[PDB]
Amino acid sequence: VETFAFQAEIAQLMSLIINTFYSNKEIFLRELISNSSDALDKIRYESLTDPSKLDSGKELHINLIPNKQDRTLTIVDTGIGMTKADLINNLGTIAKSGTKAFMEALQAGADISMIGQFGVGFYSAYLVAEKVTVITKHNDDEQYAWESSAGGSFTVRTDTGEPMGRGTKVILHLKEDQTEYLEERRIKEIVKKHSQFIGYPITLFVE
Ligand SMILES: COc1ccc(-c2c(-c3ccc(O)cc3O)n[nH]c2C)cc1
Repeated sequence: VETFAFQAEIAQLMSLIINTFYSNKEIFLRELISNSSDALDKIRYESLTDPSKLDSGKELHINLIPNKQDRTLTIVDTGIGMTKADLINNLGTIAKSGTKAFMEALQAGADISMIGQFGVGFYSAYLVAEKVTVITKHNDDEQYAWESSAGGSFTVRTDTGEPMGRGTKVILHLKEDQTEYLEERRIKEIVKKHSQFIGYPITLFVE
C-alpha cells in the first residue's frame, strides 16, 4: 500500500467541497457520469482505427449500483480507464490549474454546481461520500485501487478484487445523512434531471 499527500491546492479543493454550506449536492452524480462519458468517448475514438483496443470488452456503458447494506453507491463504466501514473496525478485531471480557475470563479459569483467547467468534477464525490474508492483498468497497465477519506492523503495499491476488463469503478461510501442517493426513485430523478443526453446506456441496478 503506497500513501501519498495531495498537492496543497487539491487538499484545499477537497476542504472547500466538504466544508462549504451548499444544499445542491445531487450534482455529484452528473459530474461522475460526465467523467464516465469522457472516458467512454476516449476508448470509442481509439477503437475507430484499432478494433483490438476493445479486446478487453466491446460494450460501452455505465452501471449505477446502490447497496443499502454497505451504504455504497457504485458508478461503473467500460471507458478507457487510467494508468497508475494518471491515478496518482489527480485521476487524469488538470486539478492544480482547474482548482485555481474554480476558486477565482467562486469569488466572481459562480457556485459549486459549476465545478465540471474547471475539470475537477470528480472531487464533487466528497459532497456525499465520506470515503471514495476508485478501481481502474487501462489497456496499457494492471488493475489499481485508489482511495481517500480526504484529510490530505490518498492510497494506491494493486487491486486484488474482481478484474473489470477495462474501465473505471467509483465506490462512494456515503455519509450517514446522504442515503437518499441509494433510493431508486431519487437516482432515476437525478439521472433524468442532469444526465438525460449522455450517449451511453446508463443501467440503474435494483436491490
Ligand atoms: C474531466 O477529467 C477526467 C479525467 C479522467 C477521466 C478518466 C476516467 C474516469 C475518471 C473519473 C470517473 O468518475 C470516471 C472515469 O471513467 N477514466 N479514464 C479517464 C481518462 C475522465 C474525466
